[PDB]
Amino acid sequence: WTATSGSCKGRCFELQEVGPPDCRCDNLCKSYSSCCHDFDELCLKTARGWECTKDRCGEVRNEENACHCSEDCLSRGDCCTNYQVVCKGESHWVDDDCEEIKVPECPAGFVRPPLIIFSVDGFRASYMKKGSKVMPNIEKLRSCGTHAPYMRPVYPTKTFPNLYTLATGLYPESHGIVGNSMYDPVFDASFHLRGREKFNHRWWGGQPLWITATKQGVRAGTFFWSVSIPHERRILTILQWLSLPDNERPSVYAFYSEQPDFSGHKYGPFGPEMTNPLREIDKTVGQLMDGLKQLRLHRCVNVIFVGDHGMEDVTCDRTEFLSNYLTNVDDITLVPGTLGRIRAKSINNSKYDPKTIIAALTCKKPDQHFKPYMKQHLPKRLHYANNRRIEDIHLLVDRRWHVARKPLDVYKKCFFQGDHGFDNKVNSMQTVFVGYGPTFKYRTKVPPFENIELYNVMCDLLGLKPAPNNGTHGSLNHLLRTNTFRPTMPDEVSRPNYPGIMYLQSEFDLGCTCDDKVENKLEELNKRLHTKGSTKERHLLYGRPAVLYRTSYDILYHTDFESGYSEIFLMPLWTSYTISKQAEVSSIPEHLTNCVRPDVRVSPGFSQNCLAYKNDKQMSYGFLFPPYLSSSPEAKYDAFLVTNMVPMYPAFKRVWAYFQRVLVKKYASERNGVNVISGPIFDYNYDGLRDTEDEIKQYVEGSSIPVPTHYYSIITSCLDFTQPADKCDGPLSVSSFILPHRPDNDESCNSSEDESKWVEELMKMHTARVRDIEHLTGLDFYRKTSRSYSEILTLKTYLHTYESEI
Ligand SMILES: *[C@@H]1O[C@H](CO)[C@@H](O[C@@H]2O[C@H](CO)[C@@H](O[C@@H]3O[C@H](CO[C@H]4O[C@H](CO)[C@@H](O)[C@H](O[C@H]5O[C@H](CO)[C@@H](O)[C@H](O)[C@@H]5O[C@H]5O[C@H](CO)[C@@H](O)[C@H](O)[C@@H]5O)[C@@H]4O)[C@@H](O)[C@H](O[C@H]4O[C@H](CO)[C@@H](O)[C@H](O)[C@@H]4O[C@H]4O[C@H](CO)[C@@H](O)[C@H](O)[C@@H]4O)[C@@H]3O)[C@H](O)[C@H]2NC(C)=O)[C@H](O)[C@H]1NC(C)=O
Ligand SMILES: COc1cc(C(=O)N2C[C@@H]3CN(C(=O)c4ccc5[nH]nnc5c4)C[C@H]3C2)cc2ccccc12
Ligand SMILES: [Ca+2]
Ligand SMILES: [Ca+2]
Ligand code: NA
Ligand code: NA
Ligand SMILES: [Zn+2]
Repeated sequence: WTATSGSCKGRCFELQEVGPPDCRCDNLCKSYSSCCHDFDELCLKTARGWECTKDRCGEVRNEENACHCSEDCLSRGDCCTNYQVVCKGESHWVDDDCEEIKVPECPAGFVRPPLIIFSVDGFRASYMKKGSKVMPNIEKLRSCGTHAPYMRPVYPTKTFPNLYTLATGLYPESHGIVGNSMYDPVFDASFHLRGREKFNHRWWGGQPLWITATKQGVRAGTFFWSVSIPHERRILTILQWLSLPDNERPSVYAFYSEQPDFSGHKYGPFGPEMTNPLREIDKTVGQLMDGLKQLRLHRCVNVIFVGDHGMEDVTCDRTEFLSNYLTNVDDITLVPGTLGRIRAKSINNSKYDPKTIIAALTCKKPDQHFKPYMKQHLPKRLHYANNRRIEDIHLLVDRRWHVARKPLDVYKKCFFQGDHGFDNKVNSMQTVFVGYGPTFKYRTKVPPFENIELYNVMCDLLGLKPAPNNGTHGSLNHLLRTNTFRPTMPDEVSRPNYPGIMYLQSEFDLGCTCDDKVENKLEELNKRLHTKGSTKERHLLYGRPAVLYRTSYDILYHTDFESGYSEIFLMPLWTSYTISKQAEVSSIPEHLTNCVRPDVRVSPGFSQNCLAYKNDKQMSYGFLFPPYLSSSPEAKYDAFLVTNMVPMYPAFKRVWAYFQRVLVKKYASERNGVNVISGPIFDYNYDGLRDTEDEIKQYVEGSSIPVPTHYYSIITSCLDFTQPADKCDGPLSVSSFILPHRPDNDESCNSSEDESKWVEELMKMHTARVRDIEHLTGLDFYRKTSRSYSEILTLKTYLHTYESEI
């Protein structure tokens, strides 16, 4: 119930929200069907439009007008945004030359530069270049301020997940808004675009910017706008709030535009109908900047122009139907479109089996345009699994396509020509970032970055302490003139042991054999030097990784590689080695095919054993430092140490062996040497975080050897590739991956072919940030470089995407 008989007189767009049954006058009252009877008359005035004209200048104030051109309007804070241009001979902001804002130039009473977020739905990154001719205001913000060529959204590349990620710094799996449509099985409740459930606070997790600000005593404008409020009125409302007395005035504001997304869905991303929406958004930017200029705030406010995601060409004819795959199509519920999420239609049906559903959906048609995954098998870079609202079965849909349950869903629900939601590395899904103001840099281009990083920066811009989030605070310091956040490196928690030779060969009963008993002070002293770390500077280029949790581990040195060996997990946490451009690949000699060698520095009790692999009929083993890349025949024997062995399914060994034999050398050729750090990852509860020993669900049969869920590699070289990786004077270049350790290659439909036709494709799909590996391992990399810590944080957030030019 709402008693709509109260009044909005003097309460229009009030900031404090009033609770039922008292009638509301705030910018969301329309969405709640709760506005006071006179809200339209008083608060949504439209008389005489949005622009001053010559004849209105110095008019007698008429309170019915949408905005004013009378002499008193400046002091009332309610002139039309072009008032000073029409009536007082001023220029439009867009017409003024760009001049560096070296310091904030703020009116008295302003405690800090205000922040205005200008968010645009479906604004695809390439619109900045492709639409530049029809967006002069936006082009001026972009060229004069700080801009990225694009900003990466979160998966899924849907509206609410991305807007709320912008507001929180969190991945969707953590904030809880995991799609535009959701079912929560604990609440037994459904979230939809239409209706009232979506307003219940239980859906919205984390701590959004407006709450962070309020808790720390920084006032916020309301971020949300009911669709029926015209954009011109939203801008006038923001400008009016900015004229409030100091103690009442918010410091942070958001404007939201439904365009260009609305038209993009109808016309496709580059339909000729798209020019007009782009013009109109630019005009709105112009209105804001003109109004800021009137308030003398155009060189005081920080403005962020940011989109939520892009837009791809998608039409009804490019739809895959599950009814062409599944016999049991009425036993499932599908969330459809540019991603698929499948669950059982009834929880009372015990003939439901996810394994048979996945199998019926796997490589069934030659050009199949989606791929099924159990959620824990999705690329870890999507961070899309750790929430009960994410269904166990997920369909990753190719760009330009939809998935639907049955054909009748698509015609009895072509209308649309655009959609979004696809994998967040897809070029068409990329969106925009521009920052303009005293706190941002002048005429500066920054590399692409992820939208999870912005919350921390917005907190920095407002002097706020961010709530715990998924940005890496300091990684975006290069966007900022001042207010940088200067983080310290985390302290190492566990210090390593440095074991010498402590065990005789006969103490080991591992069931391993090696033809190594074939045999000199010239060469013997030298081998001893290698075991004490004499080649370490070559192979450990950026310091040893720090272990940020409590554990027991040993540093092991060798001619060709160094490792951090876990006595708890019985294998390395990391293995580090450098491969120069000149390095040569060799084979595993015939006599060494099955060679495994006890490591006399490490006790039998903290070693793996070969018998466990002999007896586990599903599990084989691989090596972290590859024997193929040994520096000499004699050095090769180190690669067969039991302390360099890791458990691998035969199907995974196909992938790993090709990476090690073919790709590492290829990367060293192309990049002028590479440094590689490889290791295992254990994430059995798919939370993106390192498992403790008691979370491990699978062991090599009969043994305490844990089976990794994933294997990573971090591949570093010199950004200036005229310098070799091991003698780099400046910035670094990195690419990394987190490969799923799976017992089949069902993910790769072409896997019966030679590895040259499918392995690198798999690896590209599983590209990762160094930071993603940090979370999954509790390790901290790049501890000893010549680079600034902020630069290193940016390097750690880098993702190599393998997409072509934007
Ligand atoms: C991205 O950044 C984020 C934020 O920093 C990281 O997420 C954090 O990770 C922490 C570890 O996973 C986690 O810490 C836990 O907090 C528990 C208390 O949680 C409540 O309070 C916080 C603080 O206000 C709040 O934010 C939480 O909000 C979550 O939950 C509600 C839903 O109920 C949602 O509205 C909201 O979206 C959010 O959900 C997300 O996180 C939860 C986990 O909290 C998931 O379940 C969801 O799927 C979703 O992803 C909560 O309201 C605290 O109870 C935990 O402590 C347990 O475990 C430790 C182990 O050491 C132990 O000491 C305790 O005893 C306790 O164990 C007991 O419970 C167990 C399980 O029931 C049981 O098995 C035991 O036997 C014990 O009885 C824990 O400390 C923190 O909450 C989240 N924060 C957020 C916002 O998500 C995230 O990791 C980052 N991602 C990456 C990849 O780096
Ligand atoms: C918390 O959510 C936030 C909300 C808002 C806000 O007013 N709205 C209201 C709009 C309603 N709406 C759609 O009807 C819609 C739009 C595009 C689509 N494509 N496909 N389906 C789609 C459905 C999108 C909502 C956004 C602003 C924020 C601004 C900053 C941060 C968070 C915001
Ligand atoms: Ca959107
Ligand atoms: Ca985990
Ligand atoms: Na085996
Ligand atoms: Na296959
Ligand atoms: Zn949309």
